[PDB]
Order: sequence, then structure tokens, then C-alpha cells
Amino acid sequence: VVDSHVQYRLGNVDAFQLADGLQYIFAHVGQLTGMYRYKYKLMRQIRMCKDLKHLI
Amino acid sequence: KEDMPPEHVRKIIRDHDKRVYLGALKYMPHAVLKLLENMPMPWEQIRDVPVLYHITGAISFVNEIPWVIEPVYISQWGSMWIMMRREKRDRRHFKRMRFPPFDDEEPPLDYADNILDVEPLEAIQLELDPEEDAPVLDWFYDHQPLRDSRKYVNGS
Amino acid sequence: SLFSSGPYEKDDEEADAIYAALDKRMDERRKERREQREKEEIEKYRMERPKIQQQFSDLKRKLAEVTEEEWLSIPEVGD
Amino acid sequence: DKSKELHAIKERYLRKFVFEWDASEDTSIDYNPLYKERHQVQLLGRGFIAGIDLKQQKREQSRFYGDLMEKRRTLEEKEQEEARLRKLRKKEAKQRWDDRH
RNA sequence: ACUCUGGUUUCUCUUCAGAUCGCAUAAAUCUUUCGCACUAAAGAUUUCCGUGGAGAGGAACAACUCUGAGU
Repeated sequence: VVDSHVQYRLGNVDAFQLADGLQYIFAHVGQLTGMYRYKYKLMRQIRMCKDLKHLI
Repeated sequence: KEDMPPEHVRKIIRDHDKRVYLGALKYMPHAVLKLLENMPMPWEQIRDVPVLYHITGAISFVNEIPWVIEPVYISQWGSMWIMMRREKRDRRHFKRMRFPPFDDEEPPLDYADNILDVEPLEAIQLELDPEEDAPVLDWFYDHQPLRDSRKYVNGS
Repeated sequence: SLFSSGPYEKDDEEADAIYAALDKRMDERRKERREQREKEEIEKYRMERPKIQQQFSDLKRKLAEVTEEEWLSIPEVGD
Repeated sequence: DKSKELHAIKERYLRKFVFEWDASEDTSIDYNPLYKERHQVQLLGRGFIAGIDLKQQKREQSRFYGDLMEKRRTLEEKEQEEARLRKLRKKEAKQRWDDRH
């Protein structure tokens, strides 16, 4: 998240690109980050995010 | 106590009894949670926050809490919705930024070197027509809209 | 703990005391009710299920009243 | 659907980290026509479901209330609505002209 | 129609709080239940995220609009 924000602050990407990247990060935590293996319950949250994507 | 110049914490974290450091390291998940919950909104370019930092630089919490007025927040996010839809309709070749920003082992960027003097390109603020949005165009896109106005909010 | 031993001095002791005080202050949020419930729960658990050592302590203490001459008199199971 | 219904009558009286849900977990698989095709809300022709594009909702709406207005509105009311629509469409066309590829 | 309290803002401490303490929503543990438990329900405890009420203390600038009382 912080790296996306610093990337926006440098000016490489647009603010729309920043917001879309944040949405992708928060909707693809399992893919971008290996969280589910260490805590199984976390998987539920992941599905929430994907469901929310399907909602939006 | 009183707030100190931001250069002091900058120098401390630049330069770096291990018991104090180790004990400070314990509360790191609070640091993560407070950093993430104070995350800037899409309509903000810079969001200055009060920060409680360890004297040794071992940790730094974002002190404040994201207090937002519910109708103003919902209206701002509705304007964001409109602007996002307009931009996605405009840009056929929208390019998502690299999923893993920066190198896997790229040293972290120094804020005082390449972020401090760079001004933001723009925000996602929706353009407000002065004839209809007259009462709100003055503060619709502030970090905290009416924080300094005594009439509309209780206070600081 | 990975830091069980190391450069421990008066400043380290002060830091540990401060952080322990902070932890105690954090636990003060529900300390009274939590400790009351813990005491009640452990009391009822011990009352309901007694440890086998507790059950045999009565016979253990009643077993103290025995002469050392009788200990040599304990037979085998050959009869 | 009728076999689904009669069946319904009878029935009542007689690891792996899965990121995406399975389609068998779906509900709303109805047999009654009253429940499959549910008559959507037409909020007097002036209310719209949140999120969806307003123009799409206007295009795909039932147009019942438009007929009701064109039948009930007087001539002066028709002129008023026509003028308002003219101005709004002028503003929309100006916005579209500004927003061009 | 003339007098007199109760001021507001902010910081901190203490205590109560079953109030949607929160128009939001997590984690852990134990028991129970049928499967054979991220992809599962029930019951209970606890910890975090942060509130409301009351009181006390600190300091900031306002002192009679209002609430009234004394007329």
C-alpha cells in the first residue's frame, strides 16, 4: 500500500491509477500476499473482498 | 509535551540498551493498523497526521483516528464514483500500476530525497458547479471539512 | 524468549518496568471482572473435579501415623 | 418448472484454499414464475437503483410512467417538461462534446 | 422592563456503562453438535479496534445569547 502511494507521489502514475491499484491490492491480497496458509480463517476475509468486488 | 519539528524524527530514523528498542518493537501491529486506518482518501493529495514516534526510531504510530462526517463522507465517495466511471469510460487503455511496486529488494525510498520536494500531480476531486454546490464547494474536498469552524462542528 | 540473557543494566530494568506498567495499565480495562470470573471458574473447576493428589492427600496424611518398625514388617505377595 | 413444483410438493410432504465460491451454493433457483421474474421497483419513474448508470436505468426502465405523464399532462405541462428536457440535453451534449476521444 | 449562577474549546486521570456502549464489526480459547472443521453451526469466556455518562485535574479565551433564578 505504501509503495503504491509513493509511486503516485513520485508522479509515475495518475491518481486514478493509484485508486485502482489500491482497489486491486485490497481485492487480491491472497494472490499478491501469501496470507491464507499461515492463518486459515483469513481465507474467509479474502472471499469477502472478492465478493465485494463482484458487488462493485 | 508539545509537537517537535519533523526533521528530528527524520534524522533519528536516518541514523538507525537494546531493552528499550525491543520493548518498543512489541506494539508493531498497532503501528500497522493505525497507519492503514489513517490511509489518505482518493480526493486528498497530502494528508498530514499527528505521529507518536519512539525516541530510538524503533516504531512510529499515527496518533489520530479517521473521524469523518457520514453524509460528507458518503457524498465525497459518490463524487468519487462518478469521477471513476467517467475516467474509465474515457480511458480505453487504462494501465494498472505494477502489482508489486518497486523491486523485490529495492532499498526503501528516502522521503526527504525524492518525495519531499515532489508536488502531487492532481487529485480525483470532482468539479463542482458553483450555482448548485454553493454551500459545499468551499470545504467538500478538505482533509477534515469543517474542523476549524465552530458553528458546524463542536471543535477540534 | 530469544533475548533471555544479554546486556541488562539499570536502564534495561527501567525500560522493562515501564513496559510492564503499561501492560498492567492496559489489563486494568477489565481487570476486576476478568479476575473475578477467573477465580470463580477455577474454584468451581477444583470443587467439581478434584486432582487425584487432592483425593489421596487425606489418606497420605493419615498414613503418617505409622511406626518405622512396621515398615520392615511389610510382607511380599508369596502367600 | 412444473416438475420442479410437483417435486417440491412431494419433498415437503414426504484441504484446498478455495478463493471463489462454488456455483452450487447459489440460491434463488425457483420454479414459480412469480419468483423467477420478479417485477422490479419503478419508484414513480423517478427513483433509481444505486450504483448503476443513470442513463442505462433511464433507457431500460419500463416506460409506463412516461406514458402516464404523456396521457395526463396538460399542454402547458408538456411545454414545461419539453423545455426542461431541452436545457438538460443541451448541458449533456455540451459535456459529451467536452469529453471526446 | 432591571440584577446573579450555570460558559465554550482542548489535554489528562479516575469510575460506571446490556446503550445499536458501535445505525460498525474482528481475533483467540473452551465446551457442544453432527461431518471425516477457513471453506460449520451452537454456547461461554477473554483480548483488541473506540465510544458514551459522571467526577477530578491541567490551560485556552469568552464572560451573560440561552437555561433560568432573584424581580
